[PDB]
Amino acid sequence: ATVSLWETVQKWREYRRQCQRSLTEDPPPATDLFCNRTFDEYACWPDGEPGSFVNVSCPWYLPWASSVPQGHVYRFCTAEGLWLQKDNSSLPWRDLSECEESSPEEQLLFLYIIYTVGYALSFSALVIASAILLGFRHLHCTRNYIHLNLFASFILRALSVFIKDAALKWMYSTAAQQHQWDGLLSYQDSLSCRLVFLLMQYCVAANYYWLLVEGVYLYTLLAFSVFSEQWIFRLYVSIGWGVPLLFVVPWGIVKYLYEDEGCWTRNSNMNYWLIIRLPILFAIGVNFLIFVRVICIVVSKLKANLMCKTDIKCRLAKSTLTLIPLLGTHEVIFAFVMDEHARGTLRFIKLFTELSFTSFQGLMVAILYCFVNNEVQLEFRKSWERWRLE
Ligand SMILES: N#Cc1ccc(COc2cccc(C3CCN(Cc4nc5ccc(C(=O)O)cc5n4C[C@@H]4CCO4)CC3)n2)c(F)c1
Repeated sequence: ATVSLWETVQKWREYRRQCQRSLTEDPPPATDLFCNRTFDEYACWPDGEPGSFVNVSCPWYLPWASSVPQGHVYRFCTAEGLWLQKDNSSLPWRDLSECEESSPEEQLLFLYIIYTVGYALSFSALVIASAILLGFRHLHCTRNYIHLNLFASFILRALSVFIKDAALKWMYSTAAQQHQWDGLLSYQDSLSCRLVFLLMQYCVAANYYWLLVEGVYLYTLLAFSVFSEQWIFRLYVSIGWGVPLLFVVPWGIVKYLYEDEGCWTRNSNMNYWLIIRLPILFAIGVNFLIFVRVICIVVSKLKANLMCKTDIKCRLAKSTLTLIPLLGTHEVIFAFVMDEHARGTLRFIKLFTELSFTSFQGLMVAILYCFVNNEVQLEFRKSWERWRLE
């Protein structure tokens, strides 16, 4: 199994709660002059009779606490009833030598750097592409409207991941000592974390639905449904931007009401998470069906003409490589390779690898459908010919 600082802090939470409960639930000694019990971010020492040490077993939240489960952290208090002071008047003396001791933290830090650079290339490419597709009035179709909505979806997704990773600065605090673990959990179980992480869940689902809209619109062009345009366009924008709210807010309400701690991370024994991951899988499967049907149409269309041995293969390969970015069909590979029962560091390493590869779908789309496009080059040439005369 894989453990990291995440699991250590999660165990520390339970240890602190348990020791804090036993701190008051423990009956006080009848005699006096005793040394006062406490919990000082490392272990919960009990009352100690004066003139001798206190022998607490090694805390069990430590990653190495199982190798030697008989070491004792040693502390001494004076026979007058005072914890022994260390030199230079610091925290009371305690002996720690008994129990004491690439990695997933560095791994996660590198996957994070590649993913931020990619989502930051995709953001730049798509903002320039949206500007170009909005500037010229000759590029106003309905398919271009769908493209602009898709680009807006990608930009919103890439802006949400930056807000999650710079709200909580986990990329500096991955080497935190004991005295900072309260400030991590305190921020975790707050409301700002919950809302910043629920916004990300909606911006991730809108992005899959605006790729189901692309697929369905292409299919309805090729399956000859020429229904009333205004009804069709309003229906498409609706299914794009407002269907997520049909499975996000039920999840966002059950998690709010029924959970006491945490920042809406996957629950241990329950399975509340299916309200978000079930429709995403549904949309991925449907878009895969649309992809295979459209390829089945294109292959016959180019088989109908007169072509050599290698030109059909070249054209089919080029068409497929052009269509995988728009319909997001690489997700079906990613959905199979992801374990949906892993929690913690295992889950955070599987998810970040997908996000490193699927972070530059937005640059790929913006370069395939706004820069190597024929008509955009044509419009640039037309505008430069006129500006030549002044
Ligand atoms: N308590 C606590 C604590 C413990 C350790 C550290 C620092 O060390 C370590 C070690 C391993 C991994 C990590 C980071 C790994 C990930 N991020 C934040 C984060 N991105 C997420 C994306 C998707 C999901 C998901 O479920 O889909 C959930 C996501 N989560 C976890 C929670 C959920 C909102 O944020 C949290 C930390 N950090 C600390 F900063 C805080």
